[PDB]
This record gives sequence, structure tokens and C-alpha cells, in this order.
Amino acid sequence: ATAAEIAALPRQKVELVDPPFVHAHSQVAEGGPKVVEFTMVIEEKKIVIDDAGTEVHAMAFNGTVPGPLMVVHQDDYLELTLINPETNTLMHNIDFHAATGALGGGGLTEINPGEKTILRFKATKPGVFVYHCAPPGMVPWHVVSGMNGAIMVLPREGLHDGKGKALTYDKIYYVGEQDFYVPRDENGKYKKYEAPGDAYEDTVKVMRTLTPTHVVFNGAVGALTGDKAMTAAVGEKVLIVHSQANRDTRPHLIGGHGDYVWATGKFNTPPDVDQETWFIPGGAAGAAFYTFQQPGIYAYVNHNLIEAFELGAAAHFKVTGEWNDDLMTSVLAPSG
Amino acid sequence: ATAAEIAALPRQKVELVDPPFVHAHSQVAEGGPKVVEFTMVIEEKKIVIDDAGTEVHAMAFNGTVPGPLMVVHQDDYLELTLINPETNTLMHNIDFHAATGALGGGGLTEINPGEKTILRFKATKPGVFVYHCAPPGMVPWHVVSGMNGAIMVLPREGLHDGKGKALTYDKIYYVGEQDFYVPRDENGKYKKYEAPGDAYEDTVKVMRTLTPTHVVFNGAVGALTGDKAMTAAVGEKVLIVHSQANRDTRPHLIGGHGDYVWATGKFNTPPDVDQETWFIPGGAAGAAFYTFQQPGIYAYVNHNLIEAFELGAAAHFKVTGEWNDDLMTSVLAPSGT
Amino acid sequence: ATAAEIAALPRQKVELVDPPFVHAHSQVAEGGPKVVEFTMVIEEKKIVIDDAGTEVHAMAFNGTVPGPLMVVHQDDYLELTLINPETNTLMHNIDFHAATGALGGGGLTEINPGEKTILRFKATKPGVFVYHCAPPGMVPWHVVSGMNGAIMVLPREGLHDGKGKALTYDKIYYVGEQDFYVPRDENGKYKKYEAPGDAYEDTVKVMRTLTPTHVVFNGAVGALTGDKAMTAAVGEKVLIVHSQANRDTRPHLIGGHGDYVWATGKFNTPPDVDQETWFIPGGAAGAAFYTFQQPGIYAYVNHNLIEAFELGAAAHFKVTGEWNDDLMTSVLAPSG
Ligand SMILES: [Cu+2]
Ligand SMILES: [Cu+2]
Ligand SMILES: [Cu+2]
Ligand SMILES: [Cu+]
Ligand SMILES: [Cu+]
Ligand SMILES: [Cu+]
Repeated sequence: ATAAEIAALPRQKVELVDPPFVHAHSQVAEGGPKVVEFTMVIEEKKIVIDDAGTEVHAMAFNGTVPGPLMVVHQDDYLELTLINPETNTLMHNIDFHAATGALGGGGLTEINPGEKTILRFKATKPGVFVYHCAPPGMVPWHVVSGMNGAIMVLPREGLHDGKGKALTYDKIYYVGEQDFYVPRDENGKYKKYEAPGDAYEDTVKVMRTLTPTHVVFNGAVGALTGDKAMTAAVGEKVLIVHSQANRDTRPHLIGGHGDYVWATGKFNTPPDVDQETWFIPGGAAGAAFYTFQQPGIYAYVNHNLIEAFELGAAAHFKVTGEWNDDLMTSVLAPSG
Repeated sequence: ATAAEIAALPRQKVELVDPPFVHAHSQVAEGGPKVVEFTMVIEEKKIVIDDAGTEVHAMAFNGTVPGPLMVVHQDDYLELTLINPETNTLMHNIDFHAATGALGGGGLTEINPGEKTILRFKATKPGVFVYHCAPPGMVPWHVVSGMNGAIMVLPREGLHDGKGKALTYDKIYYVGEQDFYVPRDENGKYKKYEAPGDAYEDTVKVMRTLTPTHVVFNGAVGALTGDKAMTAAVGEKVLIVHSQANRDTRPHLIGGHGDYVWATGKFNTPPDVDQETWFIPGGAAGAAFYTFQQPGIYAYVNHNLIEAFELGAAAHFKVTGEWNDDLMTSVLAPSGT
Repeated sequence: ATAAEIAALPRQKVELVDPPFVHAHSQVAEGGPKVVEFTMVIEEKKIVIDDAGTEVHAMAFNGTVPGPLMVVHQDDYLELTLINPETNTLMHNIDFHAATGALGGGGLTEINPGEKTILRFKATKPGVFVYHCAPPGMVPWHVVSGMNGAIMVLPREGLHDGKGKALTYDKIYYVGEQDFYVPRDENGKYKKYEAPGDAYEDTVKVMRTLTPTHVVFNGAVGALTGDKAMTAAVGEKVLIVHSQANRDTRPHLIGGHGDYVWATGKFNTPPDVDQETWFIPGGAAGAAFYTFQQPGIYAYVNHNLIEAFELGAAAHFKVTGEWNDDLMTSVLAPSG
């Protein structure tokens, strides 16, 4: 399209919502291509990531880790206003794995504290895609400080299986998985710092071990449990978008399955079916579609069980509805 | 199906066999859906995991690491009697990745020492699937103590390739791969412990490094070598089911290939073909189908070669038959320049 | 083919070229099956792998890390003369993952210093495949000393997409990724050794941590950056073959995509499409096809960004041509 053609397109302003929720959107595109407008303010803030009070200096798109899911349709333009307030200390930018050119946008969006920028790109490819900050010379440091999120570029006709049959979800959740590298003192106690820059050198030493101290969903151990457990009902179709900007993960819904899994995150690549545990490489997002068949509590995990149950990569679903004894029954309950 | 309908179904009692062998079964289903019955006693037992005598307090389904392969067909019910004998000290359960609800069965199978339970589930999806113990609060500790196996749910019509052609194996092996995290003393020597619980804290520390001290097939370094090497012949079609309940692996048949590989383990997901090295993420099983074309020794490995040859993740095949010089030949044998 | 038929096949000597470049070949096979002849001399030599003068006793097929890409077509034979000069101190061999029998050729090619050997195998399967040295009892040590490369076995009719439409590249690069495990003294300084064998015990200790000290392309930090960046033009179609003989990787073209990715490296397995980040497991090669749409500098990385930007796994592309504002534009440049 020409500059004139783009200028003539409808605009839509989106209000983003905090993960794991996703802003209001339509699965099938409503009308022709639009310029979809988003605004995010970057917040450098302390976050507490475990029950021992361990802190990370987060660098947070829209004030959350992960940043919010942005949803557009194929061949819409995503137009992001990105704001780096004067209250921040570092330069930041944004790279969309969905975008083409200038390192995914990072080359055009370098903003100091007190600056803003507006980037527009054409969402040419359908799928879920990581976005993350990547300042030249301090790339992994920003990413492992939680400066990453994802977008979803839906096909204009919504989702389909490998044979073109429509797949319509009732709910969608966005699980951003974060590897953190928290320095420890001589006694193995996690260190605290009073400025993000103060933590740099110590954090880089831990990073280079390639061994995260914490692996978490939505920025903290137990974040997506209890008050924040995801919910569904028997019969409900749920899409789970999962990203990891820096490190491999192996999602698994304990008690359920990934009925359709776009493991690569890309909708023009046919999904795998009947998945027990799928695999998302570091630097990518994937998506699983599941129809709940049993009520009860499910654990959604990274299925390295040390990472899930020692390092923090475990979320819950609470699912309402009627038990199905055909699928599963206790023929003899635990007994002498 | 109603309770009455399930009750009307035929029952078949299966006798399990120790890995890497698999109990007698039919590739194509014989008759309609059945309730296939299995029994396993859990054994907390000391095992030796290398030639040095390094010990693990294993938590073993049916007394083996891995637990045995249970084979059913799609829409059969798998009915497991699970027994935790009074001689054990821990509560245990079982989670079938194949199953739907109650955390895969875990929520319904928590048995203390001296207890049993019987779980039935409908095997709705065809493929190979991990099973493992997962007691709330102690999940990875049971799994990395060897308390895991796999099941195969064959399609009722047996295996096919991605394009409708029947695939029939002559033999099947189940390779369970296990990451062990054995504590070391100040000299770097592996520690031995009196009771399993004595090892807990030291073991969790190693686990947290995400660096196994041993990565093994069938419970020990070299377990599938020597007189325990797997066997085949030129022209023989072999299915190798491979599981890893906790940690990624990248299986490779050195000297061969994976002709058809269901890397995700799921038979409705078309297999990759002509594979050198395939990838099974932790918490999953995969399966590779290969027709041997050359005689001799093969090494079947996790192709992180450090994991294979330093940490223990290598098995052997001994293959009989005639050498094929078309496929490969030594034009000039090692000789002076 | 019968004995006489095999004997009657044309023999063709091919001159090799150092990575990331690839020797002369045709995408579509020229004529019927051939015995393609290659020669490689093994060089044991000290190489510097970083900006701090860190040394590795490299074990290098053809003097390079990775060894060079050999290109044949399906049902050709690859006939390699492998030479181990008497100036070397170790026995070596070669295993082709493409080959069938004798551990991939290793059983037939065990050459001491002052020995040569000639191995022929039929390239029965189309794809990119790892080759590496693997002396019994010293397999990972040779491999992580850089003694590995890849071959490409093109389909006789060249590459195709999932729909059988031809994919014809304008150029091809071969990126070999190497995990190194360099010992350090107790002050954290990388150690140096007089002979390769002197480093053996110390190196195996680092190897067993499963944590490389360096993860590099073309044998060294920054080998494929700056004046040695790979090149392309807007509209150019590029195939990027990527191998990792020992350890997982997750390639990503920063600013671009993998339009078609044979992530498993096997051409009979349909390519994934529209990929952000693909995954090649340790012990395999993969290949990505991309058509450049934007000019400028791209970074091509292993998207564990710690491995990329701390440990060395980052290359560049320098791409010429006209910027496409439809795909991406700075609506508002960074500003107060
Ligand atoms: Cu990126
Ligand atoms: Cu599990
Ligand atoms: Cu190999
Ligand atoms: Cu940033
Ligand atoms: Cu257990
Ligand atoms: Cu070698």
C-alpha cells in the first residue's frame, strides 16, 4: 500500500489489559485492514518474585512482566506509541519479532528517559510473536529484566486446524515465562539493590552461568495461582498463548492436553495435535488450544519439573463443571 | 460410554515386562474396546547407576527405572492397580499424561505405604505418553528418583505414516532416559545415604543447578550394552519408544536414522522423516521407526555428546546381516600418506 | 545399482570453500548420479576465539571451524579423501549423519597421523546433515574442539515448498555453531596448554558442567560481524544452513524471518513457515530460506540472548536496497 492508502485506513485505539488477560478483540477480522493503535509507558520498578522477598529490577512495558498481549489481524498495521518517562534511568526500545526491518523496530525506537516514539509496522505474518527491548550492547540484560511480551496476529478468518476447519476459543490467556538471574551473597541469600544499574555486573555473572535462579510465569513464583488462577468450565475452549523471550520452555497442562498446538507460534504452520508437552524455543511464542473435559484444578507448567516446582514455573487453572467417569474414575479409592 | 456399557466390556489382564522390552501386544487392535488391566507395586530401592557403584535411592514403578511400558489401543480403558507396600516410607501416586482429569490421575491415586488404589481411564488419544509419580510438594524429587515410565496407545488400526500407508514394526524397544542428580562430597566423590530421606536436601541443591550428574538409559550408565545391547538384523523394522519425564533429549541412532519419527510422540501428528537427530522435550515420549540396512554395532544416544559419552546416555544395537557396499564402502582403508 | 553401474558413474572432483561460503554447485542436479569427490586435510592448531586472546586447541577439518559444507544431490555418492598429516598428534575419523553403516563412517576412517583414508557413501536422503569426528572413547572432546561441519544433500530437482513450488536461492551461507569449554584457573583466567592432550582433563571437567564458556559462529566471537558480516540485497533469496553437532540452538534473523524453515534439516519433512525463531537440536543441521524485504544491518543469533550477546553467538547481515515504509515506518522519531 501507498502512504496515501495507509492514511485512508480506519484507525482503532486499543486499551491494553494486564496479563494473563488479553484486551478485547475479534477472532474473525471486523472489516478491512486497519491501523491498530497501542500506547505503552515503560516502568522501571522493583518486583518481588518469590515468598522470600527476592527482588528484581524489572524493566516493564505497561508496568507488567510480561508486557501485555497486543492483538491485531494479518495485514493490519500495528502502531505503537512507546513512552520512556523521565522517572526512568535507562534507554529502552522495542523489537517486534512480527515486524520486518530495523531489527524488528529497535533501530527506530531508541528512547532515553523523557522521550517517546511512534512506530508503525505491517503485520504481514499470522501467529504469536515475541516482542522485547534490545538496546545495543545491553540486549539480554533488558530481556531478562522482564522487558518482553508478545503479540498475536490472527488470520483475518480467525483460527483453523490443519485441515481448514474453524477453531473458535471462548477464552484466551497469555502466559509470559521469565527466566531471572538473581545474585546471591556468600551465605546464598539473594542480594537487593537500590538502583537497576547497581545490579548489572552481579546479574551478568549469574546470566553467564546460563542457570536461572527463578523461572516464573507473570513475573513471580505463584503469580498465576490462587487469586490469579486461570479459569474455565467443562466444555469451554481456551487458547493459551505462551512466550519465552530468552530461554526454552516445555509447556504442559497437567490433567489436560494441547488439543491443537502451534508450537512454532505460526498459524500458517499446521498445528500439532493431542499434545502432552509442547516445546517453545527461547525467543519465540507458541499457542495451544484446549477444550476442557473435566472439572477441577489443573497445573500448567514448564515440564522440566525442577523448573516448575523448585524454580517457580507453575500456574493453575480452576475448572468448574461435572465430573466425567467415562474418561476417568477411581475404581478403588486409596485404601489398606 | 455409560457405567453399564463399560462394565459389559471384555477385560484383559496383562503381565508387564521389564524395559527395554515390551509386553506382548497386537499392533492392530483385536476386537472392540476392552478394559486392559495392569498391576504395579512401587519399590523404594537402592540401585547402582554406574560402574563405580554410585547409588541412588530409586522410587521404582514395578521395581524398574524406567517403569514398564503399558500398551493399549485408542478407546480401550487402562485399568491400573497401583500398590504402595508397607515396606516403603513415602506416599506415592501416578500421573498419566495420556489421561484426562485429576492431574492425569494423581489426585485420585495418592497412596500411603500399606495402601493400594485402582485407577481407570479411557485412552482417548493415540501416541506414546509419559507417566510419573507427582506427590504435591515433592514432585520433581520423585521423578528424578526414577519414578516414571511411559505408555503406548496404538491407533486401533495400528501405525501408519503421515500419508495413510501402514507401518508395521518387527520389534519394539522402550528406552527410558533418566536424569540423576547425585550429591558429591568435598573430594567430588558421589555420596551414599542410609535412608532416601537423608539424601533429600543435598539432592535438591544439585537439582537446582539443572545439571544432571548422570543421564542414563534403563537406569544406569551402559545398561543397554554388552549382553544387554538391543538387537536387530538388516531389513528388520524397529520401533524405538523414548521417554524423558523431566528433561529434554535429542535421540540419534549413530550409523542409522529415524525413518519416521513422531517427535511429539502423538500418532495423529504426522511423523518427521529421514531424521538424523530428533528432539523430545522433558515431560514427553517420542517414537522412531527405522529399518536397518547395515550390520554391525550402532550407538543410540542423546546427541548432546557430553550427555551421551560422559554422563551415560548411550545404548548399543548389535545388528546381524550382510554389509552393503553400495550404501557405504572403504575405497581406501587407513594407510600411510 | 549393479556393480558395473556404480563403477560406470562419473567421478567429479570439487574444490572446497571455507565457511560461511559454499563451493560451486547447481540446485537442480546436473545429469544423473555422480560420485562427488572431496579432499580434506585435518589441521590441529591453536586458534584464538575471543577479544581476550583465549585459545583453543582446534581440531579442524580442512583447517576451519566449522569444517566446510559439502554439497551433493540425492543418490549421488560422496567420496571423501581424509588426510591426517604426520605433524598432528591425535587419531581422527569422520562420521556423516547423512551416511548409513559403520557409525556414519567413523568405523572405516580411523586415521593416525601420517595416514589417509577414502570413504564413499550413497547420499540416500535429502537434507542438511551434521558430520563430525568421533574417535571411540573421545567423541565429544573432538567435536567440542571444533571437529565438525555439515553437508547438504539437495533433492535432484532442487528445493520446494510444502506445495511443491520451487524455492531457488540466490545465495547460500553455512553458519556452524560451536560450543567451546575453555578451562579457567582459580582467578577466572582462561588457561593455555602446550599440546591438545594437556588440556584434556581440565576440558572434560568444564564439559561435564554442560555450560559452554563460548558459543560462537565460524569459530570465534564476532567472526561473522563487521567487515565479515554476510551480505544480501532487498529481493534476494538466501538459504542459511545452520549446524550444531553437540548442543541445541535456536536461530533467529533479527529484523527478518525464516520464510521456510526445514527445522529438522530434512527436505522430505515439509518446512515450517513464517518462523520467528527455529530450533535445531544438538547433533543436527537445519536450513532457513528468507527473501530480504528491507535494507540495513540484521543480527542473526542463537536466541538465547545470553548465548548470543554474552557468549558470542551473534552474526550480522549487511543488506543493500530501498527502504519499504509500508512494512515499517517511524511515525514519530525518538523525541522529548
Ligand atoms: Cu528477539
Ligand atoms: Cu507430568
Ligand atoms: Cu553424531
Ligand atoms: Cu529496555
Ligand atoms: Cu513417588
Ligand atoms: Cu578428531
